Amino acid sequence: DKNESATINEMMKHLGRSEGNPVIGVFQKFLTGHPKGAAGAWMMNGALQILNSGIIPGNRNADNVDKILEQFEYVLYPSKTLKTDGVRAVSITSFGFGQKGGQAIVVHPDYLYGAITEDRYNEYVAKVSAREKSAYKFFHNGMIY
Amino acid sequence: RQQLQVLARYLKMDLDNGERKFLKEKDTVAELQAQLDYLNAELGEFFVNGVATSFSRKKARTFDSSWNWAKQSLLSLYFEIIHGVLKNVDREVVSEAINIMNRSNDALIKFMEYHISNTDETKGENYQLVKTLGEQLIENCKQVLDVDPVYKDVAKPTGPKTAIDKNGNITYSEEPREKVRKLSQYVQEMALGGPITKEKTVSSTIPRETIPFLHLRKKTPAGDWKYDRQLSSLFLDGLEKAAFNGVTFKDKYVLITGAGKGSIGAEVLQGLLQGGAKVVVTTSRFSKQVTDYYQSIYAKYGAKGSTLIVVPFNQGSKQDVEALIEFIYDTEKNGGLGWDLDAIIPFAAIPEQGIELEHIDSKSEFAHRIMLTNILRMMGCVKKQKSARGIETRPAQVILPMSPNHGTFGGDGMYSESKLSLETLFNRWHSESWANQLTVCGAIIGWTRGTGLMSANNIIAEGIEKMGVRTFSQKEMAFNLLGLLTPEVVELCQKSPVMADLNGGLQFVPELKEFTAKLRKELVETSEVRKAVSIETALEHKVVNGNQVEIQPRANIQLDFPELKPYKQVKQIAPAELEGLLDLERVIVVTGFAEVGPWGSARTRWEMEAFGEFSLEGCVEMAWIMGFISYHNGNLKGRPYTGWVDSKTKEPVDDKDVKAKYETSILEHSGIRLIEPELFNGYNPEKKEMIQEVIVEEDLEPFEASKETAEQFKHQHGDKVDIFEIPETGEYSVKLLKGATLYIPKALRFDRLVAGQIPTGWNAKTYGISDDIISQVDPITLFVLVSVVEAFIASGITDPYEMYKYVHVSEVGNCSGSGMGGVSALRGMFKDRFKDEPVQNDILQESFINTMSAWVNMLLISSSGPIKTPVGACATSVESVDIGVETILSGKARICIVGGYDDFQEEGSFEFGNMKATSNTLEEFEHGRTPAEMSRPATTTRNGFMEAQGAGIQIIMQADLALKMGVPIYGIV
Amino acid sequence: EQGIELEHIDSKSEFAHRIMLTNILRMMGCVKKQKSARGIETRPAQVILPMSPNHGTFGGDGMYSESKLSLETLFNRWHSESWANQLTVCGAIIGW
Amino acid sequence: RQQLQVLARYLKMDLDNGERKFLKEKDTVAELQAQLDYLNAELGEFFVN
Amino acid sequence: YNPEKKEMIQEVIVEEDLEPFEASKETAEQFKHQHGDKVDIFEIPETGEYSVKLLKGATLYIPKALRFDRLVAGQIPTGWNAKTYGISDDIISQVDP
Amino acid sequence: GMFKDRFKDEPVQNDILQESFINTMSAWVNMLLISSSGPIKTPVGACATSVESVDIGVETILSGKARICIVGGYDDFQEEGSFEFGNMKATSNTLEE
Ligand SMILES: NC(=O)C1=CN([C@@H]2O[C@H](COP(=O)(O)OP(=O)(O)OC[C@H]3O[C@@H](n4cnc5c(N)ncnc54)[C@H](OP(=O)(O)O)[C@@H]3O)[C@@H](O)[C@H]2O)C=CC1
Repeated sequence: DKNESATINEMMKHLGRSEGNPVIGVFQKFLTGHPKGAAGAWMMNGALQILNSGIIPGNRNADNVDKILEQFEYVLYPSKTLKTDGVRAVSITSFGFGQKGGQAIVVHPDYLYGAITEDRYNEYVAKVSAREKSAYKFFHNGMIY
Repeated sequence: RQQLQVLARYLKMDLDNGERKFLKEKDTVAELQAQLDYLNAELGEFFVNGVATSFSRKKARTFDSSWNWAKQSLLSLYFEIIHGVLKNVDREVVSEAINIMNRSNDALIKFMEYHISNTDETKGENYQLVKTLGEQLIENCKQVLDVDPVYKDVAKPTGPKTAIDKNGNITYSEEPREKVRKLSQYVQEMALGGPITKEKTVSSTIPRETIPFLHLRKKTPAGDWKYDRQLSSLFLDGLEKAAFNGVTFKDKYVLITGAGKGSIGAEVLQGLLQGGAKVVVTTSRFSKQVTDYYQSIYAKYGAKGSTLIVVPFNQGSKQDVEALIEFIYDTEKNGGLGWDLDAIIPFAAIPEQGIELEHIDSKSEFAHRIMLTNILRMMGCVKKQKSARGIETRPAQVILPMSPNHGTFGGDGMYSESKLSLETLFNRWHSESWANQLTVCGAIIGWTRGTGLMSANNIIAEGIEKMGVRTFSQKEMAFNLLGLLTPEVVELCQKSPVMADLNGGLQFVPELKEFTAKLRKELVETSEVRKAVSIETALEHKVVNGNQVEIQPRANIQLDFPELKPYKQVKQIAPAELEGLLDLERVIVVTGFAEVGPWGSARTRWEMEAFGEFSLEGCVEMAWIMGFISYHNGNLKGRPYTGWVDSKTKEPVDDKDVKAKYETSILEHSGIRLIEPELFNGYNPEKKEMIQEVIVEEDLEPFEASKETAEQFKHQHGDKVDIFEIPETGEYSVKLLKGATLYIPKALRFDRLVAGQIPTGWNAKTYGISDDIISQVDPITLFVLVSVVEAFIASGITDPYEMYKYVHVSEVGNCSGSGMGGVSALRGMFKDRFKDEPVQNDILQESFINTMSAWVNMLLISSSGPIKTPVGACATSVESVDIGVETILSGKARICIVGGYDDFQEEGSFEFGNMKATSNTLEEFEHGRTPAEMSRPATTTRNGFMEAQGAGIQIIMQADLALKMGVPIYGIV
Repeated sequence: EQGIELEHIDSKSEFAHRIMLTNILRMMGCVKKQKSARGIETRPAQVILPMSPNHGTFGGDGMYSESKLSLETLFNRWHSESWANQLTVCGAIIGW
Repeated sequence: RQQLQVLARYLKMDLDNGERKFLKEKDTVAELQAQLDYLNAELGEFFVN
Repeated sequence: YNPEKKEMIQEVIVEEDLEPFEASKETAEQFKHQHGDKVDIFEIPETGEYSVKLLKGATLYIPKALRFDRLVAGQIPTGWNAKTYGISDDIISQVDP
Repeated sequence: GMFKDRFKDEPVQNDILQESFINTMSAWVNMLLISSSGPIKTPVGACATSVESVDIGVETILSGKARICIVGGYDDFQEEGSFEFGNMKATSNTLEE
């Protein structure tokens, strides 16, 4: 936890993040524990859910944030869920035994649509809506049977 | 028997020694039991069980990270205002802004300034409002950077209100008071007094010949305590200042007992923390719920420089009292706090109801101990700690909770005896030698609505007030008490004991017991009469004249595809120059995802993560996952039925009833919890099997075996075993000899007892996986198969072959991986085979990290695309994403399955414990932690990770293909 | 109880408190129960309470003053409870 | 000793029964003594006696 | 490892009490925890060790040997040693071959 | 070590678990020789591991994430794997040979 906070803090410092604008930390493992290889995938799922809902879950087991982490000004450690008006990008980091460090950045899907024309977007929307209705039908049939 | 006796005598072995010793021991047991029975007959069960210790130093919980909670509060306020939840600057908003000012520093100012300068006021009125309110808040916070935090209550005062409906229903409400809408106005009201209390600063307004509702008393030469105008003026001026400017408790160390939720002490504690105090708060019900309650109190009210220490405590135990004070005064190197107390607030008490003089028994004696004897012991312990260190100039102010009614109501056991006995301290302060270490502040507490000691009387408070007397809310009484911690009253107490009358003129009502009983009977009678009359009128109507449909929710589980806006808004979000600038074959997007984990699927895990509890759809999904409920369509007990039935009893279950029926068991068998051996092939960390090699000292008794087995034994042992055919049957006798090696099972206690486990009852058959597969593959593979299928459902792809209508079979990849693969198959090969257990012949293939992906392709996908399986320990999933993105961008695939998975098994847990990577569960118990709090990232006390199990999968693909296929896009990688 | 100041209050002072207050209340209660089990309502027992005029004024007496001051609740409990027909209260403030 | 053991096994007599029962009783004695010690630490010798 | 004599373990239920054998107190308690009432452990007053006596019905494991029919492999040349290449023995004792 | 030697209470180093990971070999290579902070993608491809490794290294270099890569493969021979390969009848029976 110390290593990772320091790393994210230096990343932000070097890249000229605005002072007073810390990144909001999410620590999903408080609830699920540590799978040894599925961890990043669970985080990726959480990050997509965050992006599409705008809701940032709080670390409910963060009773007392360690004092040594106060030095990292670009990181915030919430203990309760926050309903924002929009999350535009999420960072995912993981550190594995054997010097396995990794990072991924996921961006809000709505930025994709700015790249296409209106007609293409509208045809996509129609196709997606039809597919979603079929998926619901299949899901509930498969669930009950 | 005679031959055995002869041998025993020859060997000098007394065959009856053990029985003799046992009979002596049984006599000793009877003696000790008689002593214990006598003590239980003298003291009673309640007392004996109640003096059990609760306090231990390792269970203390510290809260001091106000530097972080302030930014959390700011953000919560900011987004609530942006969302219209808070439309007006009501008292709660003002209180929040006060708590933010109490934690203000330069970094917080930068935080607020950044977030306000970057608020776009053009996006509707809520944004302009947040910008204006933020600018005011910033200006206020800049003023108090170097100023001490203050306790300052801004709540609207409330009075009692009881109403009786037409049908005689009794309801009590705390309505705001019409004339008093601030605490300053409240202090003015108190200073005025009333007709019943009749015989520049607020104290100028105290009328001639009337007693204020709150006042101090001075002891006369004859030794009676009488109202003193000057001292009361001091007290009321202090209260006036507190109401207007607030009051700081910086550098004050305080111990408070009896401050649980719903008590006056809880309000006193929050006031103390608002003013910057260092507070130790005790509790007789130490639990996760109580520690979370205090954590939230600190996060809300803890000002800069304030600390809260929560300890378990039984004030009824003298060893607890002594250990608690010792802990407070011990140096930190010695495991204590290193504090010196400036105040003790011993408000702990237990209820005595219906205990009249003749019922006084064990419980009343124990309550007397708590509320008087051990309070004197706590004072004594503090006096000894202070004197052992030669501290003579830092006295601790003791705020004694005194009562104005001694024996006036009856039925309260020894409550009144305890309360009246506390009053001796006023004189003992002068007659003994502890006055330099302790001061005495007696608070005669008045009628306080809402406590465990007075709640049953809220309904007559209005009539009592009609008599011209004042009852108090707990917030008001806490404000009164905190008035006794101001510097002026503190100096006054150091001069001589002070007695504060916070009774609101109730002492002027004569025959109080009869008056309150009359009020209560009036109300009860009115209620009962009205109810009876209404019932009879209704029945008469129903006989003379003779003889709404409600709809229950049904769970409607949604897939939750991303919402798609109109092209106009979506065009507004990204730069106008982005159109046609990007090669959408080079943009990777996530079109579906899924997981199998300790909280079920990704839908239920997210509900638990974001909201802390399950909706109806989440509860039904968890019940179905865990096998509690199953669907039925047909005749059930003859009648047709379509819906959920209990899986075991087959009785119908309505969706609305799923929570009540199952939620408690769902929560008990989900998430981080004690390891359940049935989920891990009988693995029990409390009894871990081992084998110990022992050299045989004497020949064994022969045992039978088949010829092949016997030859294997002979091959192993050589001449240290004898095998002989049995002519009759053809079997063999096996006789191990001296010097032969043997293995004796022994058991070990392991201290890792908790893990994140997939919910009990989870079964791949529920998802539709046949049992030939289930018996073939390692369990991790079942987690992956379910996750891949669900991920494709989240992508809207129900038949994976649909992929081949858009891409070639060489363009669908699988880049998912694992840290360890099929560890259960590894156990098979390395242990089960070593013990000659039945192990499937192809077990080895089922252990490979890449076999999970092989089965995914062999059962669902049928692609001939890239297959790159990473192994990255705990970063496997991120490595998997990196590889899948590289594969798609290299043109080798247009769709990829990425993700990760791992299982939990005995050997890995033991080895993680040997490396000390995971949290020791016995140590966690020693600190009072339950399984649901052992995973606490980023906290002061974190000490090891919690092991879990499951799988997570995502589908990624080129954005161009995703658009063409019309699959949902959840994010861009 | 001699030389027992506030910080010395221990086993002996707790036992003395039991004798001089708690078990006096228990003795009153026992008499009340015996009288009521036999329906005796017109023959009250006068309890002569040994009270003290100095509560905490001298110090060093353990819980003596607490016991003595606590006995004074009975003046009011006689009126607030249901044992007044079986017991009466006569408080004697004994002098030097 | 070996002959005595053979006889004891033939007679089905457990030579260690008494010691087993005694060790259990000694555990019980320790439990009760711990309870009494706790009451004496909470109440003090003067009160208890 | 010798493929001609491959070690295995066979579970056998004890038919008659074993001869007592000595063990340290912790080991004896582990045996008692495993076997419950099918073992008797008694402190030896003189030394503080314990006697362990397995009883009828207790489980035991008897080594047995198996002949495997894979006897040949491509092996790195006999005498190959990482020290010859310069790898220190702290590494050699730390890592897997 | 973990599955058998520990089960028999043999002396096994406390960090044995880290030494079993497929990616620990590459971790030691970096920790003793290379000291890079470049990509580390460890494939597991049974008998096609080395070819998968080449594919990944080429993709990594062509993606611009690295300009040099160590590729290749490795595996050991031990008793349990030999037995299991014989049970699957993948290897040649030596007695038959
Ligand atoms: N209510 C009123 O109007 C008046 C109150 N008082 C006095 O003021 C004090 C305040 O209590 P009040 O606010 O009324 O609410 P309560 O009297 O209900 O509060 C007492 C608290 O003590 C704690 N407690 C109980 N047993 C123990 C124990 N063995 N060890 C440690 N703590 C224990 C409980 O909290 P938890 O279970 O959370 O630990 C409980 O909430 C009392 O002493 C009372 O006699 C005097 C006059 C009037």
